Formats: sequence, C-alpha cells, structure tokens
Amino acid sequence: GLFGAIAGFIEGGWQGMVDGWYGYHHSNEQGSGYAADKESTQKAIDGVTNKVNSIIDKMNTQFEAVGREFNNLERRIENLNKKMEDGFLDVWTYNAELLVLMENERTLDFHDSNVKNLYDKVRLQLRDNAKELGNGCFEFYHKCDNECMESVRNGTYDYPQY
Amino acid sequence: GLFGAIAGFIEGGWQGMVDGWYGYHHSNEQGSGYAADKESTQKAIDGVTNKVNSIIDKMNTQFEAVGREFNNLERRIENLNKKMEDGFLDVWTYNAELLVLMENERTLDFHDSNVKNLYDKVRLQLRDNAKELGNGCFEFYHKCDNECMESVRNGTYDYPQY
Amino acid sequence: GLFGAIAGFIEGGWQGMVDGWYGYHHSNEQGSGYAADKESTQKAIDGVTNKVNSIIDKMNTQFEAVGREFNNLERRIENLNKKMEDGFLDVWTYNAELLVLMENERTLDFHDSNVKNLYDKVRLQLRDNAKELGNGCFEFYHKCDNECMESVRNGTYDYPQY
Amino acid sequence: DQICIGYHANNSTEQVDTIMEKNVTVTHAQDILEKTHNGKLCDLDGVKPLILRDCSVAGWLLGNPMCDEFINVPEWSYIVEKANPVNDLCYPGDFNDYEELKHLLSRINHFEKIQIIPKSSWSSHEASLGVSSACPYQGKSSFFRNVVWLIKKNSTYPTIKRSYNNTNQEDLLVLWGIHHPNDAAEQTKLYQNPTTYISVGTSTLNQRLVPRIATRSKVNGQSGRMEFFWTILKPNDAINFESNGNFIAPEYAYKIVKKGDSTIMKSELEYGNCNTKCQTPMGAINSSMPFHNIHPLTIGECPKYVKSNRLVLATGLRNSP
Amino acid sequence: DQICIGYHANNSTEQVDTIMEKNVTVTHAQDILEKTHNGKLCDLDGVKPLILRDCSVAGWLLGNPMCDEFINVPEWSYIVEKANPVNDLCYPGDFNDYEELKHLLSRINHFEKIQIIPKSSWSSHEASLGVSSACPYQGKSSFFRNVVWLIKKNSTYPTIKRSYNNTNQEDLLVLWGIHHPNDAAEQTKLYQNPTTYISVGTSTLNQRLVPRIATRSKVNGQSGRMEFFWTILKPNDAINFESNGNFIAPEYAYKIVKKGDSTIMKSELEYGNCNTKCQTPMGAINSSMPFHNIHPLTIGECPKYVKSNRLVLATGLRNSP
Amino acid sequence: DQICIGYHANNSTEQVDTIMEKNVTVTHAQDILEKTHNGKLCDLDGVKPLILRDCSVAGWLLGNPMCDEFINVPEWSYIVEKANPVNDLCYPGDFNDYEELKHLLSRINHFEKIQIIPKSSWSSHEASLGVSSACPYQGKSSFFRNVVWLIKKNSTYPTIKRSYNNTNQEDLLVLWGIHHPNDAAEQTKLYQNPTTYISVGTSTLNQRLVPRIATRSKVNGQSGRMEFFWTILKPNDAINFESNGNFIAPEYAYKIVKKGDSTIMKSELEYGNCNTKCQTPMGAINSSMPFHNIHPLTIGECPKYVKSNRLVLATGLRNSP
Ligand SMILES: CC(=O)N[C@H]1[C@H]([C@H](O)[C@H](O)CO)O[C@@](OC[C@H]2O[C@@H](O)[C@H](O)[C@@H](O)[C@H]2O)(C(=O)O)C[C@@H]1O
Ligand SMILES: CC(=O)N[C@H]1[C@H]([C@H](O)[C@H](O)CO)O[C@@](OC[C@H]2O[C@@H](O)[C@H](O)[C@@H](O)[C@H]2O)(C(=O)O)C[C@@H]1O
Ligand SMILES: CC(=O)N[C@H]1[C@H]([C@H](O)[C@H](O)CO)O[C@@](OC[C@H]2O[C@@H](O)[C@H](O)[C@@H](O)[C@H]2O)(C(=O)O)C[C@@H]1O
Ligand SMILES: *[C@@H]1O[C@H](CO)[C@@H](O)[C@H](O)[C@H]1NC(C)=O
Ligand SMILES: *[C@@H]1O[C@H](CO)[C@@H](O)[C@H](O)[C@H]1NC(C)=O
Ligand SMILES: *[C@@H]1O[C@H](CO)[C@@H](O)[C@H](O)[C@H]1NC(C)=O
Ligand SMILES: *[C@@H]1O[C@H](CO)[C@@H](O)[C@H](O)[C@H]1NC(C)=O
Ligand SMILES: *[C@@H]1O[C@H](CO)[C@@H](O)[C@H](O)[C@H]1NC(C)=O
Ligand SMILES: *[C@@H]1O[C@H](CO)[C@@H](O)[C@H](O)[C@H]1NC(C)=O
Ligand SMILES: *[C@H]1O[C@H](CO)[C@@H](O)[C@H](O)[C@H]1NC(C)=O
Ligand SMILES: *[C@H]1O[C@H](CO)[C@@H](O)[C@H](O)[C@H]1NC(C)=O
Ligand SMILES: *[C@H]1O[C@H](CO)[C@@H](O)[C@H](O)[C@H]1NC(C)=O
Repeated sequence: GLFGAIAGFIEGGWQGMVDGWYGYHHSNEQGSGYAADKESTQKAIDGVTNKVNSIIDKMNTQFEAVGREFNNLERRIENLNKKMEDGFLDVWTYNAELLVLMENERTLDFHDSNVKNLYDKVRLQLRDNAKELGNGCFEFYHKCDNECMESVRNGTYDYPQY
Repeated sequence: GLFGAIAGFIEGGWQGMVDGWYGYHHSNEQGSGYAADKESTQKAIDGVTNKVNSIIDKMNTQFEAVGREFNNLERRIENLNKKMEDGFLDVWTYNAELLVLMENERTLDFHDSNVKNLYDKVRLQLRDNAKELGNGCFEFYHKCDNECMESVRNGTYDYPQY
Repeated sequence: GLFGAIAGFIEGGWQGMVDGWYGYHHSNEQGSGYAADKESTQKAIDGVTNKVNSIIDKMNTQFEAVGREFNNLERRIENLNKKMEDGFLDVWTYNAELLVLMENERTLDFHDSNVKNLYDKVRLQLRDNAKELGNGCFEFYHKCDNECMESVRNGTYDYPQY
Repeated sequence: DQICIGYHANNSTEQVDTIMEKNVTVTHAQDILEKTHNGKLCDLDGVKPLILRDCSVAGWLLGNPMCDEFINVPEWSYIVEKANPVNDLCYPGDFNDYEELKHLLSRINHFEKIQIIPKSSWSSHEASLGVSSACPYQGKSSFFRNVVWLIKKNSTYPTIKRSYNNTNQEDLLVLWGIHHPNDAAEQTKLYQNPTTYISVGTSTLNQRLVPRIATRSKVNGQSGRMEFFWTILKPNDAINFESNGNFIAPEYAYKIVKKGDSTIMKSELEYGNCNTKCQTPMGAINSSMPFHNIHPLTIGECPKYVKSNRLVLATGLRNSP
Repeated sequence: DQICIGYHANNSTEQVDTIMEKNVTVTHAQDILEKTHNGKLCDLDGVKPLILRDCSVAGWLLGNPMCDEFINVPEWSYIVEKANPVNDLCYPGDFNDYEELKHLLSRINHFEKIQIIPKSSWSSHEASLGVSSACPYQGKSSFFRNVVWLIKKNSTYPTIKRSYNNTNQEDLLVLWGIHHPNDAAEQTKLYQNPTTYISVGTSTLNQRLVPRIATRSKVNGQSGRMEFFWTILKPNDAINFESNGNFIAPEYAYKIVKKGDSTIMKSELEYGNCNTKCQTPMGAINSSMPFHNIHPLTIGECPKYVKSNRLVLATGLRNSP
Repeated sequence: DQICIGYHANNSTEQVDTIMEKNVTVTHAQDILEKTHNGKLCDLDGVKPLILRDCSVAGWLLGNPMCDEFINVPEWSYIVEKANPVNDLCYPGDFNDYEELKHLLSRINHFEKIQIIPKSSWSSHEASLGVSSACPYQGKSSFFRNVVWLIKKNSTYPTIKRSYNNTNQEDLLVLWGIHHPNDAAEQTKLYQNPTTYISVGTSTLNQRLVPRIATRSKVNGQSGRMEFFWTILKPNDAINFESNGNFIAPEYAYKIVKKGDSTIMKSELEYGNCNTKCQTPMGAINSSMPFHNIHPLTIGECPKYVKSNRLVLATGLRNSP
C-alpha cells in the first residue's frame, strides 16, 4: 500500500486483536497480549461510515426510467426514447462502478495510513530508549512492565525517566 | 490526515506565521520567531491554483437546457423532453458535487504532505546533531544562533561543522 | 510528490539504471553499479497495467450515436435528438478527460510511494550500522563488499554481524 | 521486552475490487447492490394493481365483452398489461391517439364509469342490433359494451343531434367511433344514406369524420373496420354529436376521480397475493440497499437501478493469509 | 535552542466537505456557485427583449387588436411570454403547427412587417365587415389586423385567385386562415356558396382546406372557429390562393431580416430597466462564478447550471481551533 | 562505502497532464486516443456499402430513371447518401413518411426486387404514356421505373380493382402514388372522371386518397405533383387497390430478404477500393485504441468516440532533466 505499513514493514495482521482495527502487542516478563488503540480505531470507523453514507447519498438523485409507448410509424422517436433511457443507465452504471473502485482503493490506503501514523506516534515517544526492529516492534533498553507498556499506549511514556 | 503531520504530530497551526502556508519557528538566546518557507508555499499555491482552474475548465462544456413547447396530444415527447433535460442536470450536478468532495479531500492531504515533507527535509539535515522532540521541533545539541538557524532554513546546515 | 522521494530527497533519477523502475546503486572498493529491485518493479508493472485495463474496460459500455432524420416540420424533435446526442458526448468526454487527469496524478504518486517504501525497507535493515546522508544514500560504518551489498538488496543484511 | 504496532485480521473471505488490483480480501465489506426479487406482482403499499390479464387497455376501456372482469374496477396502484393481449379490438380497426391516451392513464389511479347517453333513448334508430360474430359473448354475437352501434330503423337513418353537458366535477373521458364498411351496398344496407359523416364538437374539439370504403383483408372474420376516438371533456363543457350513419355512439364514459402516480407495466406474470413497497415487471423488491439490478422500470420506493453484477465497498482493511 | 516545523492558522470559519468528513474548517476556501440574481428581466448586452406582456405569440403575429403595442417591434434579444397570456386567439380556434412556429422564432431576432395583399384590392368581395364581438377594439367589433376576413358582396362570393411573388431577399412568414361556421344557414349567410374550399400552393406547399360544420360550445361568445395556418415562402417563390368562401386572406406578412440566437422565455415578470450579460426567467445574473443554481433556462454568457445548494473548494488547509 | 536508493530516468519527452500540473515529462506513457483515419469509404468486413452517388433513397426506391445503376443492388453493409442528392424526385412532390421509411432501412441489408402488377396487364387503361419531361432518359421523356402512371384509354378511365397476395415468405415493401393535377381541365384530359380517388387496403391499412387541385409554382418544369406512399405487406396478407384516376400503380415491390445492422451515412465521399472493420463518414479506422475523435456516427467494431484532442495515460514516472 501507499503508506508501506499494512502488508509492508508490518508483515501481517493479528487474528488475536479482536476489539479494534489497530493497536499494540506487548511482551515482557509478566506476560503478553493485544490492546486495541481506541482513538485511531474510532477515527477510522467515523471516516469509513461517512464515506459509505456520502456514497449512498450522492447516488440518491439519479435517472429513473418511465414507460412510453409508440405506434408502428413512430419508430424514430421510439428509438430516441430507448437510446435516451439506455444512455443514462450506462452513465449511472459507470458512475457507480468507478466510484466504488476508486473509493475502495482510498479506503485500503486510509487504513494503511492510520497504521503508519500509530507506529510513528509510538516511535516519536520512544526516541532512542528502544531499538527499532524493522517489523512494527520496538525492543526496549530498560525493562518495561505493564505500567510502562500502558504509558506508551497512553501517549505518556516518560522518556527522561528512562 | 493521511500524512500524519497536520493536526497529527504537529498538534496545531500558527496564528503567528502570517506570510506563508508552511515554515519554521526558532528559539534561541537572541530571541524567537516565525519564518515562512517560500519554496514549499509557492509550490502549494501553484498546485491548488492549477486544481481550481482545471476544475472550472473541465465543467466548461456541459449540458444547456433549451425551451421546447408541445401541444395537448404531444404529452409523450413532452415528457421525454423533460426527462432528458432533468437527467442531464442530475448527471452534471452529481459530477460537480463529487468532484468538489473528492478534490477537497485531496487538497487537505496535499497540504498535510507538504508539511510532512518539509519536516523530513529538516530532519534529514540535522541527522544526530539535534533531538527529535516528537512535536515538530528539533532541540539542538550545540547552540544555534540566527545564522545557524538560517542555514537550517537554507538547506545549508553544515552537519560536520557541528 | 506526495511521498517526498521522487524529485524530493532523491534529487533525480538514474539514466544508468536500465532494467527496472526502482533499485540500488552501490560504491565500494571493488567498484560501483546499478541493480534493479525486481519485486517492487514488478509490483508497479502489475498495478499500472491493471489500472490501464480497468480504465479501458470501464469505458467499454458508453453512448453510441445513431443517424435519425426529420422533416421540415419536425424541428423540435430534431433539436431534441441533437441535444440528446451531444449531451451524452459531453458527459463521456468529461468522464474520459477527468479520469485520465485523476489517475495520472495517482500513477505518479504510486511510483513516488514505491520509492519511499524501498528506501524505508533499506533504512529499517541498516538501523544504526550506516549514516543516513539525506539524499537516498546510506554510508556504511563497516566496509561493505559485494556480498555485503547483496545482503542489503536481499533483505538479509545481518545487522548483529556488523 | 517489546511493544509492537499492528492491525486486525480475521477469517473473512469477502473481496473487493480497486483500480490497480482485483479480488482483494478484506476483513469487512458492505454489499450495496440488491440482486434478488420475489418473482411476483404484488400490492403496492396495500393498494392492488389492475391486472388486465388477457385484455388490453383498449379492450378494457371500450368494454370488449370478453373483458367483463373489468366492467367496474376499483382504485389501482399500477396497471399490468401483457406484451400481446388476445382480447384487444374484437371487431378489427384502430384506436386513434392510443399511446397518448395510455400516457394519460399513467397519471390516473381511478375511473368511475357513468352513463351519458342511455341505450334506450335512441327511439328514432335501431340501437340493439349493433353486434357482430367478431365480438362473441356466451356463444352469441355481442359488441363493445360501452359504445352503441346504431343502425337504421324501418329503412330510415334520420340525422342524430345529441349533446352531453359535463355537470359533474371530474374530467370525463368520452369514447366514440366510426364504422368503415366494405362497399356501397353495405353502407345503404346498414345506414341507408350513402354519403354520411359524424361531427363532434366541444369547447376545443372540432371534428368531422367521414367513413372510408376500401377492400380489406378479413381480420377476425370481418373486412369492415371500426376507428375509435376519444376526448377529455372538461367540467361545465358540452360535447355535441351530429351524424348521418356509421356512428358508434357513447353510452358510458369514465369519470376521472383520482389523479396520481401510476404506470402501465408490461409483464406476463399474474397476481402473487402479495405486498411490497417497490415493484418491478419481474417481481417485487424488499431491501435497504441503495442500488439494485433487477429491472429499470420500477414503481414505488426503490433503490436506484444499475446494470452491475456486483457492487461491494471496502469498510475494513486488507486481510492477511 | 530549537527549530520547529509548522503550518498556518487564522481566524477563518469557512468550511468545506470531503467524502469522509463534513464541515471541516479551513484557512482559505473559494465559493464557485452563484446563488443570487437581481430578480428582473433586462436588456441582454444592451439589446432589449420583446416583452409580450398580456399577449401570446399568436396574438402578436396574427395582430390581435389588443396587441397593438407590438404592431411593429424592433429587433429583440429574447422574447418573454407569460404562462397563460389573456390576449391569445380572441376569436376562438386553433393555430396549426403553433409549436413548430414558436421553435422557428427561437432562431429569429427581427421581423419586418410588409403588406402583400392590400385590403383595398378586394373589389369583388366585401373586405371591411370581417369583424366580431370576440375581438373588440375601443368598444367596437374588430379583428386580427394582419389577415382579412372576406365575406360575400351583393349576395355573391366569386372565386378568388390571388398570387404573391416573394421578390424581396428575406424569407417571408405568410399567415392565413379558414373560418368554420356553425350551420348550413350561417355558411350561405356569409359566403353564399354552400360547399367551399381554400387551396394554397407554393414551390413545396400543396394544401386544400375545407370548412367543417359542427355544433360547438361557445368560447368568447362564439361557437364558430378560425383555424390559422402558415408557411415560409422562400425568395423568388410564389404563393397561390384559390377560394370559394371561408377564406381569411393575408394582408400583412413578416419579413425575416435577422436570424440568430434567441429564445422564448416563460415568465410573469415585467421589464426591469436593466442590462445584463446573462438572463434567466427569474432574474439576471452578474458573476464570475463558473456555476449557478438560479434556473436551467438561461440566455447569454452564463455560468453552468447545477442543482446544488453549495459548492465550496478548499484552497487552504485544515484550520486549528 | 555506500548504497543508494533511486529510480529510473531516460531520454523520454512524453508528457501527461494531472489536476495540479500540466505537461509533466514521464519516462513512459500510453496514448489511448486514435486521431487518424484513411479518408475513404470502404467495405465493412469485406461487404461493400451501397453508395447511392447522386441518387437519394427515394430516387433509388421509386426507380428514378437516372438511378438505373441501382436497379438491382446486392446485399450492402451500410448506405451512403450525399447531403443534397440531385436525383431525388424527378417529377416534383412528396414522399409520405419518408423518414420513418429511411429508419426502417437502417435495419435492412438486402432488397430483392419483384414484379407484383405487370405493366402489360393493364388492358382497360393506357399504361405506356405515363411519362414526363421532368424525368428524362437518354434524351426522351421517362418516369419512375417501379410505379406505372396510368391514364385513360379511348377516352375512358374505368374503375381499377386490383389485389396482390403476399405469398412469398419475406415482408414486402410496396410503393404507390397519387397524381395531383393543375386544374379541372388537366384532370379530365388525363383521367376523364372529374372527381376521383384511390383506396388502398391491407390487413391493417385503410387508406383513401383524393387528388388535390391548387395552383403551384413550377419545379423541374411541372406544376403538377406526385405524392408517394408505402406500406409493409406482411406474409399471407393481401393489398387491395381501387381507383378512379390519378393512380400511380405499383409494378415492382421490394422483398426484404436480409434484416440486420445497417445505417444510412451522410457523406460526399465516393468508394475508396478499400476494407475496414470500422467506418465513419470521413474515413475508415484501423486501431486498437479504446477511444477516437474522428466522428460520432460510426459503424462496425469501433473505439468509443470522444471530443478530446488528447488522451495520454502515465505508465512510468516523473522523468528527470
Ligand atoms: C350491425 C350489423 O350490421 N351487424 C352485422 C355485421 C355488419 O353488417 C358488418 O360487420 C359490417 O361490415 O355483419 C355480420 O355479418 C358478417 C359476417 O357474416 C357471417 O355470415 C360470416 O361468417 C362472417 O365472415 C361475416 O361476413 C357480423 O357478424 O359482423 C352480422 C351482423 O349482424
Ligand atoms: C363577418 C361576420 O359575419 N361577422 C359577424 C359574425 C359571424 O357571422 C359569426 O361569428 C360566424 O360564426 O357574427 C357576429 O355575431 C355573432 C354574435 O351575435 C351577438 O348578437 C351575440 O351577442 C354573440 O353571442 C354572437 O352570437 C359576431 O359578433 O361575431 C357579428 C359579426 O358581424
Ligand atoms: C401522362 C401525361 O399526361 N404526361 C404528360 C404530362 C402531364 O399531362 C402533366 O405533367 C400533368 O401535370 O405533361 C407533360 O407536359 C407538360 C410539359 O409541357 C411542355 O411543353 C413544357 O415544356 C413543360 O413546362 C410542361 O408543361 C410533361 O412533360 O410532363 C407531357 C406528358 O406527356
Ligand atoms: C476474481 O474473482 C471472480 C469471482 O470469484 C473470478 O471469476 C475472477 O476471474 C477473478 N478476477 C481476477 C482478475 O482474478
Ligand atoms: C352546462 O350546464 C351548466 C349548468 O347546468 C352551464 O352553466 C354550462 O354553461 C353548460 N354548458 C355549456 C354552456 O357549454
Ligand atoms: C454542517 O453545517 C451545516 C450548515 O451550518 C449544518 O446545517 C449541518 O447539519 C452540518 N452537517 C453535519 C454533518 O454536521
Ligand atoms: C417571381 O418573379 C421573379 C421576377 O420578378 C421570377 O424570376 C420568378 O421566377 C417568379 N416566381 C416564380 C417563377 O414562381
Ligand atoms: C503544454 O504543452 C502544450 C503542447 O506542447 C502547449 O501548447 C501548452 O501551452 C502547454 N500548457 C501549459 C499549461 O504550459
Ligand atoms: C393469400 O393466399 C393464401 C394462399 O394462396 C391464403 O392462405 C391467404 O389467406 C390469402 N390472403 C388473404 C386471406 O388475405
Ligand atoms: C496512563 O498510564 C500511566 C501508567 O500506567 C498512569 O500513571 C497515568 O495516570 C495514565 N495516563 C493517562 C492519560 O491515561
Ligand atoms: C544561507 O545562510 C548562511 C548562513 O547564514 C549563509 O552564509 C549562506 O550564504 C546562505 N546560503 C544560501 C543558499 O542562502
Ligand atoms: C543473498 O545474499 C547473501 C550474501 O551474498 C547470500 O549468502 C544469501 O544466500 C542470499 N539470500 C537470499 C535470500 O537471496
């Protein structure tokens, strides 16, 4: 993807992270586990939801075909009528397919971007207090117990303290 | 935004930076202040200006309704006429609204990207001669007087010299 | 570009790299040269190729004008016919031009992104075993012979070994 | 000790298309195209359609004697007519401005039949021998029940001069006709007078029809023709007839009580015993999808019609293998 | 010591919509939709429109005596007609191919009236008693000023044979008519001859009209009808009349001097004393916006019409709170 | 020692447009708009078009004697007619429902001419003096070869009663006509009977034409007019004529052997000796481009028409200077 995170430097997703789109996994002497980042998840939910409603709504006004009948010596206007009705169907079919293709691409990239930005958010806190492993993970120089881990997810990671 | 800078790791904008879209703020013993980055600003102005003119121009050729009258036993073609004229209005209304939505989204991201790229440009000069604070700012290891600050904005920051 | 690599921190392209869209250039005591990154190149070729075929295919169904003739006292429906046929041409002309503009912009950014991601891929391997020069290049702390260089392009660069 | 940033995966096999890549598996998606219908014709919001069955709009309105089912139809939601109904004009001919009338019906939900010129009131003419073998009823020769085919009485077709004033409030659809006979001998045989006409006038109408002799192929056993005409008589307006012969006089005309959204839908299907908010010629639709691909000609509160086989939006993200 | 990278903010409350987010405050924006008009009908580039006021195109062209204001109109930019003008056909009837003629006018900016058959020149017929109470002028019975309603003289309507050669350069709009009377008694009373006709011929035209008797509701005090016809006589072509009675002969026809962009605009509004480059039926437009939402039917150098309430493009960036 | 990441550059000067920037040089690009044609009219998939040259569809079908080239045309792929063919109706007049017939031809690839009423078989009338100076052939007066202009014999035009049964399988296009003379003297001079008619009947047709006298400008030396009519006689159906005079009787009618995709293309160009899969009125097209900008009215397997001057997609990347 455009932002390099999803199926990029972060090789694959987590079947084990069940309660959000993006989050953290920690490993220390007390154990390990997954925690969803609520803020970035909810941001994603609001965006995609607005997108779908925007898409549905924009297609609200759109051509409706009406039955019109013509006799045997009104073939020209009958044919005009047919070409007209068909032409608008083709225009709106095209609009709908193209919009879905384009926005689907944008939706996948939006997620990629949200992941890259959460990764950077964490990177910019930890600075030189952790090794950047290259795979989504940071390996700490100090021990980082659950309270420590929580401060990274907080936004509160006290860099001078370590 | 997709690029993480605007309203992201850079929390908010600067009421005090008045003469450009993007730039720098410095703090040292001689004082402090704002300086617009002319190059990236002008690039943005050219892009957005071309976008608006592209948008206006593409809508140049577009359906124009004409008055056509029909008698009491020409209801079918009158109705055809009406559906035709309305149908094209709906198609062009849709085009215009969708274009504006889509490009507005792209315009906001363009700016975000220009900010992220100016931040990186500075980051790649300073390398390990400054601490990356996580908020848009770099805190220097050496003292950095006004001439020093100017070389960062120059593109000239002499890394070996410090 | 949105991703900052092409004509950004990487100043210009390589006339000397002939067998791919993106790749590496190395310099050491044994010599120097260019090597295309096959994976990211082929990814780009598949994407752009699918784009072009998607674009061609979506325009497959599209309005076709038919000859219709009218007599001297059928001017109203003749004019309706003309406005109808012209109107659909204008709609499809607009669709085609706008799609090409929009996707061309996306294609240029796709490439930019592929470059930025290959640069990061290498950056995340080398970590602190090389200086990030700011221009696309990494200057190594250790000597890096051809086998060494190849491991960077491999994805195999053994960081602990240096 | 480490902390990692990552993303959701799941067991989903839903796929979406993008410009650069087709069939991308995603964790979540949303179909927006309705592909199914119930295959039936149904009541639209509880209000039944007029299913003309084997009759046409002409058969119905003129009162083709095989279309007695529709002799007094209640309010309808839409109308259903087959592609080629067998019970059309039983006596061959034409129906003038037929399509323009059908278009008028698309804005009508209810007719109320009323008698304007009683059959009994034709004392100077024969009004009960206006029948033919082309329009049979229960084994016997009959005719379009709404118009009266008048013929000569005691070898005399005196001039007809009739007038009806639309004193009711609702626009009135008046139907009448002309008979085109085979030869000079048939003309005098039915109407006596050799050169005849029908003149019709209203506030706006200024008609004068003359019968037309020509040798014609037989159609349903007849070489003679009927040509039917109509008008909408406004309120307080009067229709005026004058004829010499060949006149198919109105008995019943239709009162236009309810004007509104309606449609003539072409379909072979019968009634489904059924209710829907959105109907198509192939079946009814019940969904919240913004789009469907069943048929372009719908009536009711419907999704928008597109020609797609598939429209699915990504909501979630690229799912891992 | 530090250096920071940042972006502009300001006091702006302008907002824009995107697909994923509505009402995003931005530092700069550009409205592209014109929403206002001046509410008036105006000169288009200094050239005044023909405001028919209470007259219709038929009233104007036939010369309804209540439409003397338009007896000789200068060049116009567009035409304005009310939805239901009161001064239409003062003597009731129809105007044949009326809409096709109105369409012809949309390509015409100037007519120049000229006399082709002088009123005085009808010496074998009465040409000055062709009036009615349905077309009054200053208390007295009058008639469409451009055509002459000829009646019998000393109880004799001899055959008319007139011909006019279009020797001028400009296409000529010729109007004429037929009178449909109430009964046989009225026919002979006005024209003597009981069975009559009007034959009209040109290079292309091959017409023969016959009057049509029928009993008709009264409209503006008359049950008789006039049916008006027209043609465009090319240059060097001749129009040929022959009649027996019931002929409404041309006196004046219109020369087509200027062909160009024009339109018949339907509006109740009067003249605004006013100038614009873009006119609509609701008012004139003055803006550089590429779009507007006033009315689809415009004339002049106009923005493109869309049905939007709002079109605003982001130029600047997301503004901070 | 160092390793660098970089991208391709080359000597390309191809340029593409984007929303924000025009004329961006790229390393690779793909034109998708066909701009060239061969400037010729050609066979469509080996099947030659009917090039009517200086004849119109009317001239062709009625058999204008200057259109003998097309006396028996083989199967065609499309038809080519000039904007104003000189050999149209040589004897002036009209062709009734002409455009509706031309529309019918757009679904026809082959006619097979057959004789339905032999010229010799008119023993009670003169059938070989139905000629005029307006339709000359090799210096001598001739006439539309497919219909027979019958006149009186030994000062007697007895009633005609003819019938043709369509016993062949293929729909039949039958053409006939009426002659409108100048005055009462010409009527009796050609047809004797002063008041005449032509009655035509089929399964569906119920026609009765009467000639129409009027004084008309001369056109190709004649002030008299011919008005031509047509029908499609189904299989097993019979057409029935009856006339008094003024009848232009069918001799030949056209059998509709092949129905399919066709078109009447308006062009001044002649045959190019040539083959294509896609034809336009300006020339043929041979390309794999998905789009072209030559002309909207094409026939065959064609790219989609757009009004663009240029459509070029970026494939490669921004090329360095
Ligand atoms: C009112 C009347 O005259 N009814 C007649 C009717 C008409 O005279 C006729 O339709 C006018 O064109 O004709 C009917 O007889 C015609 C009928 O005769 C049968 O013997 C034969 O089998 C049929 O093919 C047909 O010719 C009719 O039935 O229509 C009698 C009717 O009473
Ligand atoms: C030229 C001419 O004959 N003018 C008459 C006119 C016609 O005879 C008539 O319109 C043809 O249909 O009739 C006029 O009288 C009719 C008029 O008589 C009044 O007394 C009455 O109030 C009206 O309702 C109406 O019947 C006419 O005014 O049109 C007289 C005119 O001179
Ligand atoms: C069948 C027949 O009558 N042919 C005549 C024809 C018709 O009588 C006439 O066209 C009916 O309107 O007239 C022809 O003569 C008319 C012709 O006479 C010339 O002398 C003159 O130069 C011409 O302008 C024209 O008036 C004809 O040629 O059409 C003779 C033809 O035999
Ligand atoms: C995608 O999936 C569909 C349906 O399962 C399949 O028919 C189609 O060929 C696939 N398309 C591509 C481009 O692989
Ligand atoms: C019909 O009758 C009503 C009153 O019964 C009357 O007012 C109306 O004018 C009559 N019809 C006419 C005049 O055509
Ligand atoms: C956005 O602002 C408008 C106008 O001020 C308001 O009416 C509307 O409800 C807002 N829309 C949303 C989605 O909040
Ligand atoms: C009309 O007159 C001109 C010359 O005055 C003449 O050339 C023209 O032919 C005449 N009209 C005809 C022949 O219909
Ligand atoms: C781009 O190139 C074209 C063709 O060479 C030239 O005519 C045009 O002016 C250029 N457009 C711009 C915006 O510079
Ligand atoms: C024409 O002839 C065929 C048999 O030769 C016959 O079956 C058909 O009915 C005839 N035409 C009619 C009845 O109009
Ligand atoms: C987050 O976690 C830290 C350490 O567990 C705690 O002390 C602090 O109060 C929390 N802060 C926030 C903003 O949640
Ligand atoms: C920028 O600033 C430095 C230090 O102030 C100065 O010496 C140098 O000349 C400048 N270079 C450029 C490119 O402006
Ligand atoms: C890549 O190169 C290294 C060093 O040259 C080599 O030993 C190794 O086998 C290679 N690995 C891959 C995956 O190509």
